Amino acid sequence: ADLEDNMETLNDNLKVIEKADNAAQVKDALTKMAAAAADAWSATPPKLEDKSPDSPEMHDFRHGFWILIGQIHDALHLANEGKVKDAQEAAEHLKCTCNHCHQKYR
Amino acid sequence: ADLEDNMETLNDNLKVIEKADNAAQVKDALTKMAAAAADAWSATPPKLEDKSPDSPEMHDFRHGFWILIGQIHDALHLANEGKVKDAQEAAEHLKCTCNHCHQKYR
Amino acid sequence: ADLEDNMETLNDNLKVIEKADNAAQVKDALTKMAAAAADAWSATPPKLEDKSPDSPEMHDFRHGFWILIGQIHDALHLANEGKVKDAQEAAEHLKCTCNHCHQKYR
Amino acid sequence: ADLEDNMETLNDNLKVIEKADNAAQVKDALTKMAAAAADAWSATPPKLEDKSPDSPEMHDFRHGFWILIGQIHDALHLANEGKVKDAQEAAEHLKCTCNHCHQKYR
Ligand code: HEC
Ligand code: HEC
Ligand code: HEC
Ligand code: HEC
Ligand SMILES: [Cl-]
Ligand SMILES: [Cl-]
Ligand SMILES: [Cl-]
Ligand SMILES: [Cl-]
Ligand SMILES: [Cl-]
Ligand SMILES: [Cl-]
Ligand SMILES: [Cl-]
Ligand SMILES: [Cl-]
Ligand SMILES: [Cl-]
Ligand SMILES: [Cl-]
Ligand SMILES: [Cl-]
Ligand SMILES: [Cl-]
Ligand SMILES: [Zn+2]
Ligand SMILES: [Zn+2]
Ligand SMILES: [Zn+2]
Ligand SMILES: [Zn+2]
Ligand SMILES: [Zn+2]
Ligand SMILES: [Zn+2]
Ligand SMILES: [Zn+2]
Ligand SMILES: [Zn+2]
Repeated sequence: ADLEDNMETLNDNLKVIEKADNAAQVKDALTKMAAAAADAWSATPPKLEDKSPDSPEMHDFRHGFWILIGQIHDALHLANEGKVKDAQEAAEHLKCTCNHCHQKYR
Repeated sequence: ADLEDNMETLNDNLKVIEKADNAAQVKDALTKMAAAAADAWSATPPKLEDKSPDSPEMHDFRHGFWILIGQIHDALHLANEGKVKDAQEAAEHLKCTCNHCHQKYR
Repeated sequence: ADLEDNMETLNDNLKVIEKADNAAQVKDALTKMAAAAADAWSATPPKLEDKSPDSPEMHDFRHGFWILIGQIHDALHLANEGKVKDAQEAAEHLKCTCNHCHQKYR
Repeated sequence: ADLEDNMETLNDNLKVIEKADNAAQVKDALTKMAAAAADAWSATPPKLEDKSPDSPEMHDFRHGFWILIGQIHDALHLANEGKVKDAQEAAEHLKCTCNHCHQKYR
């Protein structure tokens, strides 16, 4: 899918984790996020179209998605060990990877 | 020194790193931050006075300061290897430890 | 492929990185390692056959492979930025994930 | 104290954590280790006497001690939350910082 599509899958799903009553609402949401950042890894932002697919500025942009995946990964372990509030908090710490990518490439 | 004193040493010094023209302005600033978070480690917040000095909520609050110190530490290595922009960016990533402590204990 | 097959793909390829004269010998090798640990993630060790596929002892065993993948990942960035010795060193730091899995599950 | 003194405080205390029956034997030991690596931070190895106190090879050697301190730090939190086996395991993962310093500077 489209990048904006991915980003709007991430954002609308983080709200969901935040106002969640259910573990399986967090767990579900984080999986869609994981799959959206997986898709978004192989994707070129407006601000780096002119930069090479081997650009360091493109490596770093993709590794922002690599970090987000791992952060989401450890969040999914916590939801699966029953720690629903811990998970939501892991989920809230996503936003700093989110903003790191935005400030530097949006 | 007082906690608010420390926090207002941190904040007013992060602005300084952000609008900095000099390496030694970043390097200087980060050292005052380091020393302010060092002081603030041994300090009780309003919201945990009633909680024990061995409280897990007090351990975690102090370990927020432990993380910030290390983050500031790696920022000082970068300023000392000449990487002034890298440093400022390390400095900008402080804000997520900052907000993590605030959301949960301010 | 088989687990032992994977492990013997990892080991024989780490020797290769260590006595390497070429960047593309490190880079090549690390990719086979990456693919071998990817395969080995979805695999059951002798010592946990009786433990559930949702066992915490099986989660942790799989997350050992998750850590190794990321370690190998950052090793591949370094080989691709020209830092062939840095890479080999990243490669040498694999062995502690290697032994952590072995001591606890071999 | 002397570096060898520190190193022989670390080693003889890691054995102690490993064959420990008591939490306060782990907790005690890790504190002596912490204090020994604190001392050893401000210390020059034989192999870098000729290198500058601002050498990158001397920065990295000292930051090896910085990493070890944090590793020991998180080990002490676990001993203080009652997780005596977790602690011993944290303690066993020290050895890779230990060997990283040795291979490169002993
Ligand atoms: C890069 C590695 C990114 C990470 C990590 C995250 N985001 Fe992102 N985001 C990124 C870009 C390049 C853009 C701009 C898209 C455009 O072409 O305009 C965005 C944008 C958003 C948006 C707005 C979408 C739009 O219509 O402009 C949202 C709502 C958004 N991003 C959310 C978001 C969330 C919730 C993240 C983490 C959980 C996150 N982003 C990480 C690049 C990257
Ligand atoms: C805990 C581990 C904290 C970390 C890390 C940071 N801050 Fe903080 N901050 C903390 C508390 C408990 C408070 C409330 C103080 C009070 O008694 O009201 C604060 C407050 C601030 C403030 C406002 C001070 C005030 O007058 O209320 C600022 C400006 C501030 N903090 C800044 C700040 C910065 C810049 C940080 C990182 C670089 C940071 N804080 C981290 C607790 C903790
Ligand atoms: C688990 C998460 C592991 C990680 C990470 C690594 N290894 Fe491993 N290894 C693992 C198991 C369960 C076993 C036993 C296989 C058996 O059924 O006997 C092994 C074994 C090996 C072996 C020996 C293979 C054999 O014939 O017994 C080697 C040579 C080996 N492992 C190498 C290796 C290397 C080089 C690693 C990191 C780079 C590594 N392993 C990580 C489980 C896990
Ligand atoms: C550097 C950052 C180091 C870390 C981290 C650790 N060690 Fe070390 N160790 C270091 C040096 C430079 C030396 C050589 C001392 C000499 O002058 O010969 C050592 C040596 C040891 C020794 C042997 C002491 C001797 O008589 O030669 C031991 C037993 C030892 N180190 C143990 C040790 C342990 C247990 C560590 C982690 C828990 C560890 N070291 C880390 C430098 C560094
Ligand atoms: Cl991917
Ligand atoms: Cl990447
Ligand atoms: Cl899952
Ligand atoms: Cl301190
Ligand atoms: Cl702490
Ligand atoms: Cl300094
Ligand atoms: Cl996988
Ligand atoms: Cl996993
Ligand atoms: Cl690659
Ligand atoms: Cl120190
Ligand atoms: Cl250091
Ligand atoms: Cl202690
Ligand atoms: Zn990457
Ligand atoms: Zn950034
Ligand atoms: Zn701590
Ligand atoms: Zn938090
Ligand atoms: Zn995992
Ligand atoms: Zn282990
Ligand atoms: Zn350091
Ligand atoms: Zn090393």
